[PDB]
Amino acid sequence: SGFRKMAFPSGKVEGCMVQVTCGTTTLNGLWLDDVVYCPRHVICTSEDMLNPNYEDLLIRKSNHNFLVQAGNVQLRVIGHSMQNCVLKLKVDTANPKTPKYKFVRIQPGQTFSVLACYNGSPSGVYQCAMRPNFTIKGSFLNGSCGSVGFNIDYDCVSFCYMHHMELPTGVHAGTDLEGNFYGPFVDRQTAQAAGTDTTITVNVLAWLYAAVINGDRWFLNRFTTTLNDFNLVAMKYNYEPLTQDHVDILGPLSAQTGIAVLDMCASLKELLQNGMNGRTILGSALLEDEFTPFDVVRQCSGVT
Amino acid sequence: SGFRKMAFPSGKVEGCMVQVTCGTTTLNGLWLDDVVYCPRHVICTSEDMLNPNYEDLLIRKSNHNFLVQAGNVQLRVIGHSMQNCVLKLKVDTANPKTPKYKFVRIQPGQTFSVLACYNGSPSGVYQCAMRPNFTIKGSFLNGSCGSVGFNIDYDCVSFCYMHHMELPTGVHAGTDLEGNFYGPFVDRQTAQAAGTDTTITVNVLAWLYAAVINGDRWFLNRFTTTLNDFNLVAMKYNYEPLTQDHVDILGPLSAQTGIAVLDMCASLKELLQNGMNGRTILGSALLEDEFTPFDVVRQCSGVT
Ligand SMILES: O=C(Cc1cccc(Cl)c1)Nc1cncc2ccccc12
Ligand SMILES: O=C(Cc1cccc(Cl)c1)Nc1cncc2ccccc12
Repeated sequence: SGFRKMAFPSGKVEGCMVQVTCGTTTLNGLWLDDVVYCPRHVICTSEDMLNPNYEDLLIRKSNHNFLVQAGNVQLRVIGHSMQNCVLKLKVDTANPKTPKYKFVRIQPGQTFSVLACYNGSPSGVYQCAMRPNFTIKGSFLNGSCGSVGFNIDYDCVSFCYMHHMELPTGVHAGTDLEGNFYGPFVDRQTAQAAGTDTTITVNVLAWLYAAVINGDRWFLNRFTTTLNDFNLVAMKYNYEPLTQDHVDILGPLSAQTGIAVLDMCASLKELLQNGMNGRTILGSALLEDEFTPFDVVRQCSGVT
Repeated sequence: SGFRKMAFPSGKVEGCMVQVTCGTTTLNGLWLDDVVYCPRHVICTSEDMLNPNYEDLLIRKSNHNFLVQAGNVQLRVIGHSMQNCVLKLKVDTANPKTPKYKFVRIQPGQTFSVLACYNGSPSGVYQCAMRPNFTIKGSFLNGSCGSVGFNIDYDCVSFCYMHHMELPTGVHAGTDLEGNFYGPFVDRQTAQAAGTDTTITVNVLAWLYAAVINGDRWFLNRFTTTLNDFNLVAMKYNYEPLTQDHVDILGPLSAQTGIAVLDMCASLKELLQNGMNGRTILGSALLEDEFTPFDVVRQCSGVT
């Protein structure tokens, strides 16, 4: 029993973290096989960041300008290339600690763990969701760039995020491991609109199922609703519209608890319309949307 | 910017996890140097758990009855001993992945990371506080026994908790690494009173300082209070009384923000008396007490 905002064990990713320095800028890099991946803005100074011409800034750099250090050991850089907003530094040594890995582009609403790093050294690990507007509400300071987000399936690390920037609003933006930003963001020091965000409805329903499994049942009611009716309420409260694909993913939790998905939607409907009334669910006084249906089942039934 | 319930990177602890089997019971063990530490109830069956005579149950076991497996490799057990509620299994091989480590007994109100494990395999990592009543509100299922709690100071792992039991209330109890339970708990399947719990006042104040640092300032007011006055309010709301030692630990956060500790107590006083008014602080709709003053500074200023 109990339900926590649990992250994947970070060991496999800690083994991949390196420090990358170019000029006077230092950030984190990800060393997988004989390649180190890092944000391309490692080649910028603060004067360059208003609107960098990355192709021109990179032409001024040679392999020997990229200093890569894995703890204490120095890596020899034998190639460099820019792919979208990431640099790929070919090194002469394959990382002996490279786990089995994949590069994936996650969908908005999915969750992942972040290993926050500074100077190539891991500082902490936390779990978060990719917002529907493609920002992440992380915890990052200057020098965290290059820290990565990931999921783990037994022995396989699926890397999904590399941290690049903090928007003036204090929320975070970054790329997949091919350097494509999630959302409309660009790697420039400009004010950039993050879209209207919404609450991840399928995750709130998953978390209500986790609450029932863990004994928090006070919000269950005598009602039911329809997808149509529920979606009018989702609209009013800035929740993602629920689809049959969401109801289908909630199937296992519905079977586990014996609570039909639309009956749980009627509980969510009443909580949106009436609030928590000074009560809590799984130690939260708000509706939590950072656990997917997969996360709840993994946490409540067990997977290593 | 941003503030998350951040855990320490778990890699150093993942390298120490093993599976321990005795008879038909399997749980997790911690392999440090040539010793494996695990809950002594690995020697019990379900018939034994109502009131085990641990000394007699252990006399029936020999070194060859304790099966220890580190991933795939089998460890040869050359000694066994019970110390309080833990078993220490001497193995013929020192763990090559033993980090620099210490065994510490944490105080109530302090925080630590938990690496939840099943069958010697890490499943996830989360941060939590040792409650003032010596329970932990973890997330654990059957087979999680032997999972450990820890803190990390650069390269040193200070192990503070080994998980033993889930109380009928769904909260968790365990021991320090010498096998002494935190709190009044005993390793028996009986209903056991956990004391009256309280909210960790110094941690709520630390988290209000983290909120101000991160831009959440709405709760700051024109008032101040005294330790005496604040403690009357702490009493009414089941908060730990604040002492000068707590005010002293909050010194760095007070200097960082320029907000005197007693002025922040007056903000906490008004939040206790008036509630959040449907507002949030650092994404929470309740007052958070799982971040110590050290955690806030480590997270807001940066340490690896
Ligand atoms: O935002 C950046 C640098 C940058 C600037 C403009 C564009 C790009 Cl691509 C990168 N760094 C930081 C990333 N996370 C958190 C931060 C917290 C405080 C200060 C900087 C922080
Ligand atoms: O409680 C125990 C076993 C036990 C019983 C009595 C006394 C002692 Cl010392 C140990 N296991 C579990 C530990 N955490 C979480 C659990 C969740 C579900 C089931 C068992 C769980």
